[PDB]
Amino acid sequence: TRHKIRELTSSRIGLLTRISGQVVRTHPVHPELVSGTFLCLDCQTVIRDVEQQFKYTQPNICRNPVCANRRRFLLDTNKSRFVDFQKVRIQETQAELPRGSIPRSLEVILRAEAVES
Amino acid sequence: RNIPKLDAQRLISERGLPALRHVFDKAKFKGKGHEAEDLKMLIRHMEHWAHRLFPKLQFEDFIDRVEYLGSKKEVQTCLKRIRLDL
Amino acid sequence: NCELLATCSALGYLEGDTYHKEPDCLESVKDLIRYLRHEDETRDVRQQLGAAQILQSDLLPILTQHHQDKPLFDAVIRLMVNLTQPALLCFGNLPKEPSFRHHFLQVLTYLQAYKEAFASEKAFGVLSETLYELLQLGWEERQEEDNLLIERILLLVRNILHVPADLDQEKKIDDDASAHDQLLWAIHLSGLDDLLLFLASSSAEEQWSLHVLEIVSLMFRDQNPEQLAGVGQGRLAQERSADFAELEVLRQREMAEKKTRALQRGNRHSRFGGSYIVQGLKSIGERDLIFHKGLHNLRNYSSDLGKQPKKVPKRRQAARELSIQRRSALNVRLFLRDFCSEFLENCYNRLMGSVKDHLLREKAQQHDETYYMWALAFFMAFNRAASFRPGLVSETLSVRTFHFIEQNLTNYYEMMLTDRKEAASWARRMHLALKAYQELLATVNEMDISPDEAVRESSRIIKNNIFYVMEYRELFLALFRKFDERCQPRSFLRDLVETTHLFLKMLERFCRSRGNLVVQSEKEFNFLDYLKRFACSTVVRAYVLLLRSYQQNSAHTNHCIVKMLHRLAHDLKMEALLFQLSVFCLFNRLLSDPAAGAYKELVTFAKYILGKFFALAAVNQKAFVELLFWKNTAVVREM
Amino acid sequence: MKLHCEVEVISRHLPALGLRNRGKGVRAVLSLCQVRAFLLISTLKDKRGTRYELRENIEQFFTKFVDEGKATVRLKEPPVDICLSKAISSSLKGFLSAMRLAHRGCNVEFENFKTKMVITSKKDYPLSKNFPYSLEHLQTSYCGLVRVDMRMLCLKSLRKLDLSHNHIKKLPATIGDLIHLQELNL
DNA sequence: TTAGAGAATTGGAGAGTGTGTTTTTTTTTTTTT
DNA sequence: CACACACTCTCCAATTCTCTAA
Ligand SMILES: [Zn+2]
Repeated sequence: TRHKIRELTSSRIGLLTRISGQVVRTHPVHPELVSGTFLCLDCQTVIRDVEQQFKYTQPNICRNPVCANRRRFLLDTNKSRFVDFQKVRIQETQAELPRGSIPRSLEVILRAEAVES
Repeated sequence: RNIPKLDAQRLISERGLPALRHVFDKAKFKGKGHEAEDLKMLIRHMEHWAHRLFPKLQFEDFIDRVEYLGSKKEVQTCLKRIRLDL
Repeated sequence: NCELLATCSALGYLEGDTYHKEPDCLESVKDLIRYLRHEDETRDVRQQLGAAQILQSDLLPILTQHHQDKPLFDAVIRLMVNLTQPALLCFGNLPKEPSFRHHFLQVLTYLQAYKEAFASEKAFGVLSETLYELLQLGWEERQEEDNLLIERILLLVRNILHVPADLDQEKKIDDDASAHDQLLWAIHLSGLDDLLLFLASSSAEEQWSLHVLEIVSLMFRDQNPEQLAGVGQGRLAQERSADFAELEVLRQREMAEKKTRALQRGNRHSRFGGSYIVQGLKSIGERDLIFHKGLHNLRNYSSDLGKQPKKVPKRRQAARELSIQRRSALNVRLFLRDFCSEFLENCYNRLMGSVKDHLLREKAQQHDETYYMWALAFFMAFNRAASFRPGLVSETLSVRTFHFIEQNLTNYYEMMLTDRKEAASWARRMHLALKAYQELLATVNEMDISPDEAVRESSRIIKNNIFYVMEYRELFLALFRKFDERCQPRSFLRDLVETTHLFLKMLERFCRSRGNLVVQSEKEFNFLDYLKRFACSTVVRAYVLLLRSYQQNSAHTNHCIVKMLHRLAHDLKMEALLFQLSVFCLFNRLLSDPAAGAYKELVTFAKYILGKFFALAAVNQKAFVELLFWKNTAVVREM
Repeated sequence: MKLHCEVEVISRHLPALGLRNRGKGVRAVLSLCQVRAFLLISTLKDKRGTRYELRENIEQFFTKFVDEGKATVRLKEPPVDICLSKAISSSLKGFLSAMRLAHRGCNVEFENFKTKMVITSKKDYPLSKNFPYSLEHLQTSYCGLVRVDMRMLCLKSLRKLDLSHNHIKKLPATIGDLIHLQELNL
């Protein structure tokens, strides 16, 4: 199944979907942090695989069960894992554009093997 | 300030059991074969009484606290008094 | 650090797949052992050598490619035993402060790395070959040179099997080869499993019985006996279809819950306003309740719609089960089934006799009877599973084992109540004892079912002995009257309830079949006055505590709970004991369950007791006050 | 051996990494325990305090303000830095000597009462002789004191003395023996 | 066997400290005028 | 400047542990 840009409503959040669109602008490829490795500064314990939200996130607790630290952490950039990241604007293709409408644009995120394709 | 407690002497025998004696004077149970809705009505009335007594807690937390309070002098003396006359 | 680096460099280097040892390996290894012996209490040399990964980079290649060089091989084995020493032995305990706990976690991390490295079949092949050519000699031909080498080899295997799974990589999904599964596969392919069977069955080498028992315990650490015994050729199709069906069941449950939530909230956005006065409901003041959370919520109104739950304080936080169960790799499960079968048929009686001799002679470590009781539970359960043959476990069926388990269980119970600083550990030891006791009580039932009149005779003998002696009857009440959710897990509560159900089943059937009146200087007995001891508030409180998880309980567990409560209510007329407000909240959940049809027994019992309560309530309105507290003999005053 | 003082532990990565510390200490006790020597630091947050190794690994000391004005030791180590923002000089000097000896290595309850108390009326609670000796702040109100008593006069460290709404007719000359009194209300 | 009086530990109220903010014109240059 | 947020620390008292009597 294929969906229109007009059909990307909130009901489709989190569902696998296929759309057609015309690329309008592609931004530079960046490295995006996918999982941070952190050092606890007041007990020297290393917390691995801290998964990232849509905000840059530190450990919620220290991995050491008796350590009371919850904000003093240092990212180790060399031991963390990054992914290639690129955002592109698209709009509705000429065929799918409803009559009289302004073209509806969408933001698409490309990752890893798919960037700059 | 007077931070309140669900304890044996502030409210459990003042706004608690004396009012709980009266809560079900006007209840509307219908007996055998309708135990589900009878229990729903009972739970709603008990929950409402508990809320008006100590509004800080949820109903099951209130229950787990009052079951512990069942061991205290004032509570069991009031329980026996309510069993006997008034 | 740098001096250790120098010696570690002096060990040699790997090239492609061949290790080129330096001629000064012997003195460098002795220096490494000296540093480890002169460690700080923080175990700095342990941490540094683990960080350098010399166990993975030097010692395993040396062990696997220069095993003919006997002095170097012996030195490497001793060094590897020292390095693989478990962290609980390294530090004595789990540290209570951050710095030592960080060091503990470091040593544990490097131990997990060693366990990852040790899955190579070549290492265990060398270990099996050297142990085999050693044990080829007669016992009288051995000296300290070879006996100490057997000790160090078996301790190396024990150390590598003992290591806890990494919290990071314990997220493996079922039917996948964990590090422990790969290690067991390495043992299988190396053939050290057959050497362990030989050591267990040997009368001459009985001196290693405790060691071999610990190896077998750590091997079968993760498994369940009935689940393991069910393994066979046709399991792939069964498990595939089961996985698909369970996936669909989970999906349907989630869809149902989503629809119920979608109905509970309205079809208007949350900032769509509107307020109501519920005229009958007085607020916390005298004014009528003003409701703001939408008309949809007033169908199932409750005052706790917007309340934050409470922080359970640290002391009152319930105990949680220490591990999830995962279905290990099918190859490893088949191998463990075959190991367990051959061990049960060829080894088990002699090994258990030897371990009992060691415990009697008191040449065992402090808690080795826990391994003994584990072996009782696991292998008797496996025996009853599949082809039950009591001859394979006849060393365990004596009344002396009942007495030993009862003594250990009472000892652990006392030590749990007194030694409060490791009460959870004493509870776990008591849980092992309880499971062993449960398996004995199940085995006598299987002996009754079995056709042999001889085993039926001995089953009658042991049943007469156990039901005559008082402690076997009183221990269940002793456990119920001081069980604590704060300390003991719900798995323990499940096992206690099921064991109590089985025990009362056997005792009731025994007394129903024949009188056998004298019990305990003897006195009369009857099962009804025994059951009246279970009319206490604490035991039924524990039973409803287990009943709260009826959604997650097994069907057999739910049957045990409801059958006991039905026995207390219908047959002993103690419904007023179970007339309680918390129990009524649980019944409210049971009646409101969308899957209530799946719990037909529980809802029928709930409706029976609810009907009795509302009859009493119509007769007398003070029953509503009586619901609020647990009781003693108000159970009769209400009546 | 033990030392009572405010403590602030600063991990030395923070400044070069661009992160700023709290800027003040926390009331604590330091213990020089020892088979091998440890430093235990315990605060309100942790009765079971944090250990620190010092057998061979003190970096250096700072001593410019050991007279206990704007003071510290600023004891640096691999990697932490320990600051002691307020103590008493003699005991701190003895503690530093013991620390130096432990680092050379070859040889060898924070209870408190608040500033403040209040009596809203004598019949609810009389002052009695149960006051803290070094109390800093007290209110007495609606009490029938015709004249101020030795009970409040003998307090060694009062900043605030309030007798408002009491019934004092005369006040003494010995109320002026309060060295640090900054607030007097009648 | 229950529970109540004295001592110790934990929850959280609140006192104290630090941070962040409120279309227009003249000139160039390329292409198009 | 100055008026709201955001964060930490301390003290106070309420709950639970331990030992005793009803
Ligand atoms: Zn930490």
